[PDB]
Amino acid sequence: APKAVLVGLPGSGKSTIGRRLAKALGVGLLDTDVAIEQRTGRSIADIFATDGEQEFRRIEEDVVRAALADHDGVLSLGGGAVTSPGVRAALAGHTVVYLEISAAEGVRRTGGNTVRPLLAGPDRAEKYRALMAKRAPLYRRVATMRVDTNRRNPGAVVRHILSRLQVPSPSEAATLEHH
Ligand SMILES: Nc1ncnc2c1ncn2[C@@H]1O[C@H](COP(=O)(O)OP(=O)(O)O)[C@@H](O)[C@H]1O
Ligand SMILES: [Cl-]
Repeated sequence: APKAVLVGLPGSGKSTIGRRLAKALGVGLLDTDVAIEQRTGRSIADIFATDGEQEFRRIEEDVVRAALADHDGVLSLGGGAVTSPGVRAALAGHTVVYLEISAAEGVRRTGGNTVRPLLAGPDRAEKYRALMAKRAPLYRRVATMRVDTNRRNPGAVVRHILSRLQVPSPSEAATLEHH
């Protein structure tokens, strides 16, 4: 089972923290969006367009369940995986690290806001706020550790997670005595 499953909004650091945490632990890194494309030979966009969001979520859930069973390192989850009740069920018992971010920081870290085509319509920042409103309660539900990334740099985020993921060695005493 994974040492940590990372969840959070776009820009929260799933890729950056995934890589740095996996490096610090000396473990493998799997990202579920990448794994979907690798397992299907279809792009994420193509699956959504052709099959619809529900079938995307079906394929995603199967990939997530496989990774939770088979992967021993760091796993990062696609943003929408937690919308599936079956993914939330599958996660229970795992170490699930929710990388928290504000809307303004998430917008900044994903390339900034956009032009607002109509005064009466949304911009990117508003769409992001909506995503946050729908997703954040689900990440809070599934989490076993929550880490604020707004004012911690990646190294500080990784140190914070590491400090809460420690594994005592049952062979510690014998290693001092000999090994
Ligand atoms: N804790 C952090 N502090 C500052 N910048 C960060 C932090 N985490 C990620 N970033 C930056 O934000 C951007 C998006 O990070 P990324 O890891 O791609 O997010 P995600 O995979 O969750 O969308 C990258 O430019 C990355 O360097
Ligand atoms: Cl800290």
